[PDB]
Amino acid sequence: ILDKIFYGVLDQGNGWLYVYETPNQDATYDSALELVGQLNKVVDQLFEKAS
Amino acid sequence: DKTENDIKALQSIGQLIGEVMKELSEEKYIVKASSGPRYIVGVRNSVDRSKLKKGVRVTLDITTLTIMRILPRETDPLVYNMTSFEQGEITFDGIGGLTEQIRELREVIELPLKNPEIFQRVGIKPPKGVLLYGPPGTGKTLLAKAVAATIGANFIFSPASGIVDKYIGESARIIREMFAYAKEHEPCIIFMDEVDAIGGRRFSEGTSADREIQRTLMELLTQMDGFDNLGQTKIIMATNRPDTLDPALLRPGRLDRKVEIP
Amino acid sequence: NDKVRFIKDELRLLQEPGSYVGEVIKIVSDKKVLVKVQPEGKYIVDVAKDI
Amino acid sequence: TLEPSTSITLAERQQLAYDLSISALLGDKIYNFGELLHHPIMETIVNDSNYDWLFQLLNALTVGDFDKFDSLIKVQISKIPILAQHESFLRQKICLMTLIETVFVKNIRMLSFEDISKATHLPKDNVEHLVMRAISLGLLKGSIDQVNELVTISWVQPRIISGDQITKMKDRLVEWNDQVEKLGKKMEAR
Amino acid sequence: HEKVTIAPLVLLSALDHYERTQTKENKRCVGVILGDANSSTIRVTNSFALPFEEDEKNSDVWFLDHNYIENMNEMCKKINAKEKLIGWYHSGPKLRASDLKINELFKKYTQNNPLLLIVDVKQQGVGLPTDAYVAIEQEKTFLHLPCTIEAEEAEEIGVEHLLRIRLTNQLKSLKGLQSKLKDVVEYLDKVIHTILGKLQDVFNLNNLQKALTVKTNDELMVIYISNLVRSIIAFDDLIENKIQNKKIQEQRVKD
Amino acid sequence: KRIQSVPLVIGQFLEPIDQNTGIVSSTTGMSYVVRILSTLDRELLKPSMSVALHRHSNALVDILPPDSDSSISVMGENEKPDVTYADVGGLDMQKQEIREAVELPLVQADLYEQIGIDPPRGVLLYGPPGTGKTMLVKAVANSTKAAFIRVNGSEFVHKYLGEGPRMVRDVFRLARENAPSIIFIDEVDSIATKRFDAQTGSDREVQRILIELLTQMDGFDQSTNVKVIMATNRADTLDPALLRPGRLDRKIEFPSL
Amino acid sequence: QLPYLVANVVEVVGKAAVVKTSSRQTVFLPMVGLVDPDKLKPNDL
Amino acid sequence: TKETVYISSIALLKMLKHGRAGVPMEVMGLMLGEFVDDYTVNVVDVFAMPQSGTGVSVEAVDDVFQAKMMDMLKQTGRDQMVVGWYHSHPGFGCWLSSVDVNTQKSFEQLNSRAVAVVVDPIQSVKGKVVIDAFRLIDTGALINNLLNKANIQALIHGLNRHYYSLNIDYHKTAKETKMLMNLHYEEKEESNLAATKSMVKIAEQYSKRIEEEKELTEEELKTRPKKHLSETADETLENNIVSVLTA
Amino acid sequence: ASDESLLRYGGAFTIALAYAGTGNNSAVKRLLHVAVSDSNDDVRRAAVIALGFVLLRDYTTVPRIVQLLSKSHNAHVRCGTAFALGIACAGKGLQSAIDVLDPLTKDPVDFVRQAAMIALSMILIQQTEKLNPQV
Repeated sequence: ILDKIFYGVLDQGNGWLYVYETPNQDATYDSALELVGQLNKVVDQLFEKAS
Repeated sequence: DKTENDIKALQSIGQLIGEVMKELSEEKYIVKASSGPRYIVGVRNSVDRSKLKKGVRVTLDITTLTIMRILPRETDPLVYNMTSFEQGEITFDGIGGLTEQIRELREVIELPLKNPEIFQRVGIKPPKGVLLYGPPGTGKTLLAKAVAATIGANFIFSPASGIVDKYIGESARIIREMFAYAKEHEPCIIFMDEVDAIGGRRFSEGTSADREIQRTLMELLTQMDGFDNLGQTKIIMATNRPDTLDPALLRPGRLDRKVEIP
Repeated sequence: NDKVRFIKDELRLLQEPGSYVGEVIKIVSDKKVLVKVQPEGKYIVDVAKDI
Repeated sequence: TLEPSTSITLAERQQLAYDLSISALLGDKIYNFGELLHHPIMETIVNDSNYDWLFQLLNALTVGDFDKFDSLIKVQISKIPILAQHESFLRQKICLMTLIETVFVKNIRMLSFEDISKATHLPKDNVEHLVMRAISLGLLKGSIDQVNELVTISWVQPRIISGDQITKMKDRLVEWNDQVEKLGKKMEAR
Repeated sequence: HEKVTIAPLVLLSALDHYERTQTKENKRCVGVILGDANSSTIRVTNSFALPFEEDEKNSDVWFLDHNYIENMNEMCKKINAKEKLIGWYHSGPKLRASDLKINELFKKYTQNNPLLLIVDVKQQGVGLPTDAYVAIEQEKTFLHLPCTIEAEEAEEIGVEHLLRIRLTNQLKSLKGLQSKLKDVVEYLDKVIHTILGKLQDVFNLNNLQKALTVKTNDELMVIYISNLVRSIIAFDDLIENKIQNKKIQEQRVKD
Repeated sequence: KRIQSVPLVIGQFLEPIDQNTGIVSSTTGMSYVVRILSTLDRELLKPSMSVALHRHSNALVDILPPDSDSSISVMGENEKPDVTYADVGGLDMQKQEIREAVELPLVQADLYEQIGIDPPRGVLLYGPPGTGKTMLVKAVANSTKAAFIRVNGSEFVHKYLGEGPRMVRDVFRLARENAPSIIFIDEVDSIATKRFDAQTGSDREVQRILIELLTQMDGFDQSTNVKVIMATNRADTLDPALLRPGRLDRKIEFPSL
Repeated sequence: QLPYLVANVVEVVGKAAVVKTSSRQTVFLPMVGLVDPDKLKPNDL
Repeated sequence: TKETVYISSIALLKMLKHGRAGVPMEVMGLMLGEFVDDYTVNVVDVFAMPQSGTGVSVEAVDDVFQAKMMDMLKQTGRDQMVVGWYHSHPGFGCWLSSVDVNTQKSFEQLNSRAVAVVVDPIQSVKGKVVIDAFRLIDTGALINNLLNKANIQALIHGLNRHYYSLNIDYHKTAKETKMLMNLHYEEKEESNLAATKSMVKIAEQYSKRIEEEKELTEEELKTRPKKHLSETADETLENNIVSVLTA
Repeated sequence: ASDESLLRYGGAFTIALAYAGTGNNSAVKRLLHVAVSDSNDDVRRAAVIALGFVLLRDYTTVPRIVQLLSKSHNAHVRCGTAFALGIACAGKGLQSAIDVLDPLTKDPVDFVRQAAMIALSMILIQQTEKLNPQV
């Protein structure tokens, strides 16, 4: 679980093995990550020009 | 009705073939038309895209120069630069009294071709290439045909000089065609008539035309060295003298079996 | 307005058979020049008045 | 391909009408009598050999009485042995059609398991087995959940006769049209 | 099977032909088409006007020749081999009683079944001009066939030299439903499934797009963020323009 | 857009002359001075690159990934070649020799440069092939997980003016792009055993191919992430430009003993 | 009538046939009996 | 004066259809229509001559063919008289073949208002048709109509005939024009289908504009290009307007 | 409403002539509107020619209305503005008319040179060296 080989978690108190990975929310996460990076770049470039 | 069909056929036009050099994209290809130059082409009506691959022959429009249909690729059977004789025209048992040579030739050729399984179990490869050396005029030639007859192998007779075209890559193309067709039409004997012209040593260390000889010779060594392995395609080299064979060939692993005519 | 006009000029240019490269062999003092073109054979051509 | 070109013979039309009547009781797949009201069983093909049975069948299909099955034709010829497998298949056919028109004017693939039992008039295990066969036969699909008690299978089957097909179509038309007109109006305005 | 490709020359000929022979409303113009049709794709590659007349006594009494057909296909062949006749032509007035009845005569000198192209080649209608039909009896039973255009490489380039959204589709949709209702009322009256049934429940839930909206929304943020970077970019370019103006002013003051 | 579309001829850009104007040699033999696009003139414009040409337009239609072909048969690319340490044990000296010469700059260019020794850029291998030597070459390529580009070096030998120079140019470019990579020259002795004493005439066509190989070889590989490995049937002498430092710097022997 | 195009062949869905012209160009024609089998033999114009 | 040549939609197209298929190694043929001259000349229609093995000369006008074709056209309303002749040829700016002029000259003893028009399909595959129309000069017309013209005056007293270029124009009716642009039903119904399948593919189309932007920003850095970026910004705006419209 | 080119060209002259003398806003709006929104090469040139007749009395205003149009795309338009000024500013010697006509005189497009030359001359008739240095 702790390096995410297993698609689930231990729900202790029930003492049963249950899924947490309802597949990957974050599957377009990296594309977003670049997108942020571009925007920051831009904001910095504009500021130079401005002053 | 038939003569009327000849005018109808005359308005039912043909179109030229070229071969795909490489596919850039599904919208951009490099194709070499057979009229000579290279062109960037796209596609047109009436294609399959699942018979597309690199190195297949395609059909291109006369006036649009785009892929109208996709063809198989074809060896082309020839009698000019590779004359092919399925079986041989003379028997192996009937030429007995040439016995010694017959037996050596059976044991290198017949047994792996019929039964790969035995060579495979031991874990030493099937034999590579065989040389017949000593007189061509004693009935060497008869023996080569004769071995082909019993296996039912495809006999591929090669004129070594004919492998010497003076154009870009025609000479690469022939070696390639000869091998590809051997694999399809395997078992096969590839018989190289007097090897000095595709497997010299150099005239005097100098060059006039003895670089065409080197261009040829590297291609044979490459197929051998390669990932492709000789065992259901057998190559047999023939020359009167071993004193104008290249040292490469004389080294084991490009010829390993050397039969002498006794 | 400039952008349309720019594009039109560009289009006139994009209609061409190209220029051949050649080597000036020698100039004749009557306003011919002898050129070996690499595209073709050898030609006598009329010296330009732009050079 | 017999009737519209004539060439007919009283012997031939006697076999065909009676033969159709026995075969129509003896097996089906579509529905057990609606198709025989757009399906000549005695519309001047011939009226002999007691074609009362066709009308008897529709009354029998609705009630679902055993007494009615014997009194549909005559005892032995009602049974076949054909009807012994047949009654369950025939049974589901009456239930399926009756609900299909009635439950929601739109036609949606939502049925109560309970109201399929109540309407078909069979016990709780039995209907479980009958439905189990019925999904196998197709004209259905989309995946009924046998827990949630949701008969949630997709709408796709043919709809019977030109009668309440037409009533149902009018209601559905006013609605399909109204929906389109709203979208159009809003777009138009801005 | 069928999949019909139709020359723009076919449409444009039929147009020009109707006016040039002075054909009024209440006279038909009938034609022939030929090409290649023994294939899955029916290729209409040429066509020709046919002499046609209709009588005063009843206008479903009419004259079509066959001899203008006998020797004209054997002149079609002689420019382009493979442009024999398989069927036929109509400009309207459309869907008459004897618009069935050219079929049995055109069965005499076709090689499959007469293909019936009715086309509104006055171009007066709204939407499609092509009322294409496979000519089958059983009466004017008339299963329609959907497909116009596909033409030659040379023709399409020439076409463009001659010539040089959600709502429009929705309005069409509204008109069909509205027509469909009107028909259903009429049809009950005269008389005294599945397609309609998928056309109501399915759309009840921009309507369809609702259910999809959940998935759309996530990507919809993303593509919005992309437009925002572009707005910043326009501001950046803007600042340079302000400086350019600012420079000019500054130089004019030094001078 | 539509005016500049397929069908197309292939050319190569030789150099930009001035603004909006470039010289191309097309592959046919006809050389054109053409325009480049204004949006291809800046920030996508290389001094020599492979191009898409129109056959009426005489304008820069498209810029191509460099791999434009020749009327000689195409060379072989083998990602992960299948000979991978077959023969070993008792090749102790030749295995060690290869290992420090060929593998290390491909995995790390940067350590050689930091020491400040020159990385091997080209290596010459001499002694027989197909008897223990080839096996190692292939294995190194596979273990470094670089593309094996098997390049037929007796196949320049085309009999025409220059198809052959165009092809070498495409291959060195494409190697630096698809780094890490091995260009493996089968029999370099074909296109570079010439004039040492006014013997081995008839080698005028390979002289252009030779100049082209040297300009590409020495001018790249400055940090080394792309290796050239030279191969000779036993040994052959070469023309002096290869052999000097900056190119074939390691000269590796297969033991007699 | 000459001037006409000859072809020197050295070659011995439906069936495809390759012709080699002496302009050293390979061309597609069908061998479905629109083009007869007896109009091909190697070594021949 | 001299002619201005209005070619009809069906005439232009027929000229291209026949010429392409008849290739260089030529087919020949006739133009049909009429005009009332000095500013109005109309080409209504055209038909093909059937390929003859002596290239495209006066010998290739099959008079039986033309006669039978003219009569059959007549019976379907479409027959008119020859206003000239057209063909297909190697293409020349001084006359497309030698044969077309030598054919034209025989015609010219009969007519005195017959043109030679040819379109050349070699240069009509750059996506812009190359089409020419030329006629020879006539005396007593092109000097009476268009110091004065010394040049053209010594030219006409001299050669008597020489090539001159005729203008390319078109004429078409409104009926054609309306009912092309509902073909170019397929377009409206095709438009719905296209919107639906676009939203399907958007997963990839998303990712590439993400890349385009990363290049874009990096570019602006290096400079400090601007033009691209603006064009690059505009395009991205257009695509989102489309993405939103879909859904 | 006639869809003939000749007739749409002819329509533009009809406003110029009808509304001549003292200018009328409605008349200028319609002509400028055809000039901008019609793409037909005769039609745009005639609707610019037409502004000069409306505007004969108020001739000061014609260099501003036609300022833009003189540097605007398509030579027929540029031709039309030469005429506009030529007719409207004739005899007055408006300094602003001449400044607009200068670029157009050495314009590549031959009939643009032509019409500007005709135009310059009508404004500057019987105006001399010294009075105007430029002539």
